[PDB]
Amino acid sequence: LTLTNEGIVKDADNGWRRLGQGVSTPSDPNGNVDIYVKGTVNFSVNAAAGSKVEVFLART
Amino acid sequence: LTLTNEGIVKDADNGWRRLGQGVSTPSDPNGNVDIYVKGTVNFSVNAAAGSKVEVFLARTTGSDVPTNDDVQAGDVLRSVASTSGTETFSLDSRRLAEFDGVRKWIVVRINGTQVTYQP
Amino acid sequence: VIADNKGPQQPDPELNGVQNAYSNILNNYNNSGLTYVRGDVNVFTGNPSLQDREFGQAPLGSSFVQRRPSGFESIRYYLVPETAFGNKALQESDEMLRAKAIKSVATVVSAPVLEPGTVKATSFSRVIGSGATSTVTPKAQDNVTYRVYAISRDQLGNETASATYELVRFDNVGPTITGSVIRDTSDLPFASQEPERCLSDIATITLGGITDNAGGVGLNPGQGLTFTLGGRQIQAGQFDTNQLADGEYTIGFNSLTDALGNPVVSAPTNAKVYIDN
Amino acid sequence: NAGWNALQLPNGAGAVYLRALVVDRAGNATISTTPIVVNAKITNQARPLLGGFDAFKRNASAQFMSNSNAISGVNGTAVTPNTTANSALDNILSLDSVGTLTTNAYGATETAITEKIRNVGAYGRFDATQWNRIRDYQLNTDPTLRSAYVNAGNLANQRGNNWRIRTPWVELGSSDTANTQQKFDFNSDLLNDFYFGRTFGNNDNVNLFSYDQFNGIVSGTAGAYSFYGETVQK
Amino acid sequence: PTITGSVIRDTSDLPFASQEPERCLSDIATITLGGITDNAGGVGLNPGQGLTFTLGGRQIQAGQFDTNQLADGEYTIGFNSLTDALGNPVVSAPTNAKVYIDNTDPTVNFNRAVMQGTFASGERVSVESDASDGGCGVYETRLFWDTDNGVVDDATTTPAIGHPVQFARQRVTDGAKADSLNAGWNALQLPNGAGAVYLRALVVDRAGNATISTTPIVVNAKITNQARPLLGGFDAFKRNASAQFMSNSNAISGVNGTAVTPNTTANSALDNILSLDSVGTLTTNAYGATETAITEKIRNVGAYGRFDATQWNRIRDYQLNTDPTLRSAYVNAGNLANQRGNNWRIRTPWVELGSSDTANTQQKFDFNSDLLNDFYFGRTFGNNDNVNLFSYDQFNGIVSGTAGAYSFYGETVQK
Amino acid sequence: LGSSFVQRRPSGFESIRYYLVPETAFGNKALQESDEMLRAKAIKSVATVVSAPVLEPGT
Repeated sequence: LTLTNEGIVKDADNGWRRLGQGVSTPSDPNGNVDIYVKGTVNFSVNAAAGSKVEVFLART
Repeated sequence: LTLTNEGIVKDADNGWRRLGQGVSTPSDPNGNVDIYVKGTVNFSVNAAAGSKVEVFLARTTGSDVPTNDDVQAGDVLRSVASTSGTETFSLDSRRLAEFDGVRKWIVVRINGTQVTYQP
Repeated sequence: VIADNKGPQQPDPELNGVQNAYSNILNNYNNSGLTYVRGDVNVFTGNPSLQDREFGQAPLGSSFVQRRPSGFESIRYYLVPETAFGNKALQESDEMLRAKAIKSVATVVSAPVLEPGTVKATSFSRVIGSGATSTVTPKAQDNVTYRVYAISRDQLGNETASATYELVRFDNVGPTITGSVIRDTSDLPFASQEPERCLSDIATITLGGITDNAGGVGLNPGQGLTFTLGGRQIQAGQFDTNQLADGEYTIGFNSLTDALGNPVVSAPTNAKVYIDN
Repeated sequence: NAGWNALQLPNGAGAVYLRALVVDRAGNATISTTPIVVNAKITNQARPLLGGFDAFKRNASAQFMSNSNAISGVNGTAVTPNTTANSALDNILSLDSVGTLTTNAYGATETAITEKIRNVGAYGRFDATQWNRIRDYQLNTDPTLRSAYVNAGNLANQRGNNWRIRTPWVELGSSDTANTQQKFDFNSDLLNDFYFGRTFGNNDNVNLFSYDQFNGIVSGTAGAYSFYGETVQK
Repeated sequence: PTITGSVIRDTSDLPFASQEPERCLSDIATITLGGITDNAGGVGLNPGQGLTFTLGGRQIQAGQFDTNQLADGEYTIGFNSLTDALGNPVVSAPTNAKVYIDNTDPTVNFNRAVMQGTFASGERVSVESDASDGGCGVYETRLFWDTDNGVVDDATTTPAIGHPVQFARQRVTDGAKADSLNAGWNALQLPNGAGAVYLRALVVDRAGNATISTTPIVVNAKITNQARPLLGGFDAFKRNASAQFMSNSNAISGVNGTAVTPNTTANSALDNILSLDSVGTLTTNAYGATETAITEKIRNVGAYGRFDATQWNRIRDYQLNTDPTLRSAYVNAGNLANQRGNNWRIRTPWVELGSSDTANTQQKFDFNSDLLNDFYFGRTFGNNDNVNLFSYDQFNGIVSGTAGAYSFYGETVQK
Repeated sequence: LGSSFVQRRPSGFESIRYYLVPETAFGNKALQESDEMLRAKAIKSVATVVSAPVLEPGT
């Protein structure tokens, strides 16, 4: 979800974007930078040729 | 709020000053140096040219329901898609009056990734 | 990864007038829930307390103690002609679907508002301009009834549409007045060579009228303009010309604006008549 | 795949059934059910308080009434389905924000640990007559039940176990934060989104293909909830 | 033939008078119209012939005129040109004054303290409100906290007061189109009690258009909050007189031997003093302990002046039943009536005069005032006549501790 | 709860000043009484004899 010249993210039903956050007041500031995803997103995994590859959600 | 020759701060409805404190007796001394603000104060943020800049009060997200602390759309102090190198915004010190006398942070986000804080 | 598949809370559009020379506002017209505007109107969000969803306490053992949605990003305003909603196949339910439907049939679209604005301005203010005098963009069209919707979107682009809309119409054209004439109807003792120029004794006057443009707000009820000849007030019908002195005289009229205070667009020129008794 | 915020009556333990309704392209419909148990939280000790509410035509004015956790008949301001583009004939369901509160909370250490209001949602009830027709067809009349090339007993068992339910509530939207008039308000033409070309093309007989009740649910962070609404004049 | 200018001015003070009674206009106005006269020694004009005047699409006559018949915006009084008996045109025309008609109350809402659960007594609450007006602009904003809602029986005071009590105020100098009031309130509650408290924002624009918005919260008494603060003797008396203390805690007493009356003059001897004895004033709320008691202190001793009941009743009646805008043909008379019936059905407010604070060398918490309402006499609006209507009818005080418990005292004003 | 300090830490007491105002100046009823900050502004407006601020309670 790239940023347009207008200042908002492009229109799409599915996508992803890396976002930084921070939270504070009253607590001391604590932040996180994470990949936020919406809809159905495609991913790629690299491995050596001929290797068995398995992908799980959450738990193996 | 500069100091006059007479020994008190100049008269103004809005302003800021950096103050050092200490507290003790009976406890061991503990001190803090903070920027105290009253009224509506202007601030400036520096960023690279062409960078999207957002400024929030307290939280960028993550409302804390149990402590009755929320993040709202109105808490955005400033937001510009493109910047020429610097941005100027305004803060009303009376916002979030629950935190009178304790620290509250201003959050600055650059390009949606880089986050900085200022108490 | 973190998942965000819900848009912010629904923004409520709200209308306010603009204080300048060329703008007037009526809130409710003829009990139709319609706001009539001349010049500029100000559209803002009535509840800037809205936050991005989904929010609350995280499940036990989570990476954070609270849920951290992508977070509120922007608000935008959409003017959609009422006639476009004659197609009942457009979606209402599922606020994301409603937002898509609104985007489908939008005609006047404002730029997105990223900030609530300064203290002196309203929350996420935008100005809609109309008429020739206004220089505010974007410009809507006259004689069209618009629904005003607001759409709020978060940092990932999830959108939600307003639970309610506003009904607005524009009118920036003033009334016009038709011509009036006076003619000689007294032949005794001998008829005038031209009743249009030479006049004597009893005369007949037919007076014009003032009407607002078709489809506009209309004139104020029970209001009609008055006519004068020379130094006297004149009513339509028979009039004794002996009541005023001799010389050249022309029929004059006062100017009235419409319900929105639009000045008269076109006024006629009446004939000059000489009275010789 | 979806998420549901669990709701339950205060200080109660119950069974809640999650149902999935799926239709194919010839109008073949199925329902599957899975049960769960919901226990009220420790904080969940009272239903949220409700202010006055009313459903009225957009060009009219509200006449609020106090009928929390119930559905009221047609009051002085009737609501009817609007088949035209005329915005004056739309329907508004409004709830007063002054009387709307949640008392659920977790003195404490100088700061009260509390529960907030999470959602104010607007729903339109599926028409009872149309739903009754569909249910009767799925239970007794479908010709497939008497089909010679089907297991008439397996099909009847699988339907008698999933289609013996009351008329559904369709999620129209969320009223959310209160407006400048101190109201949670929602606008609709009271036309079922199953029909009129939104999902299936059904136009005639507006009585059968329009909501018979305009309703709302107020739910807090503790999981407590209350409901209100008015019958549609139709 | 000479023609004189005409003037239209605002003469409708309810609910609040306009800042500029000849620019911004609201409700009923008074129009004085000029006339046409022929030059001296001339023929003297046609007989029984006069000018007709219009104001932006309506024909207007001299006298009382309801501005609700016109849209909000800028207008000028107009007239027709009439010639003399010999047909000489008009020689000179006056440029009549430009006026603005605004019959629309400001839009007001709360962003903070919404969709609420509960607060604890003694903790600060962030209260944030926004107001806007499209017409003549925002002028004055006040914030109140109230215990009771939908009650109009004045002249009564519940153990929890039951009247709106001011805790914040703000004024806009330039009449800007929008403003925001952000404040903090220290939550108060009866001991070992849980209740609903309504925060109200009252906003007036420059023609005297007034609105009220409400948001509810819940306040729970703290664990330490177990008793109301003890009150010593108190009395209200003239400055040159002497006190006659009485013991009437959590109540308001009638006129005692020492009357208090509003002072319209500069004579300092006629000022009024409200005094509370510091010897009997204590809080028993606390959290033996480990050689040091964990306790609650007294936080504030505040002095208030009650808004006059008759004037408030007049304003309330105007906002509920009499305002001409309610019968206006260009308004939603049902929406407006609903939005007012839900916010203006409140008792007369209490105006925050100040804080008595620490005790003096006489062991008293004392406050001095002339008992003139700060809404009037040029402080907020210019209202001078009838001192009875525009002066406080009660001189009151509140003692509040750190635990959030509170008690109130005061005396009726003799007036 | 959770604050950076266990108690509120206001900017802290600085000074006290004394103002002599002629009684006649209070014939103008438009001067503010309520809202102690407004009262201070009003007093400063019509002050004639003003003492230097006192920073210490003294010996």
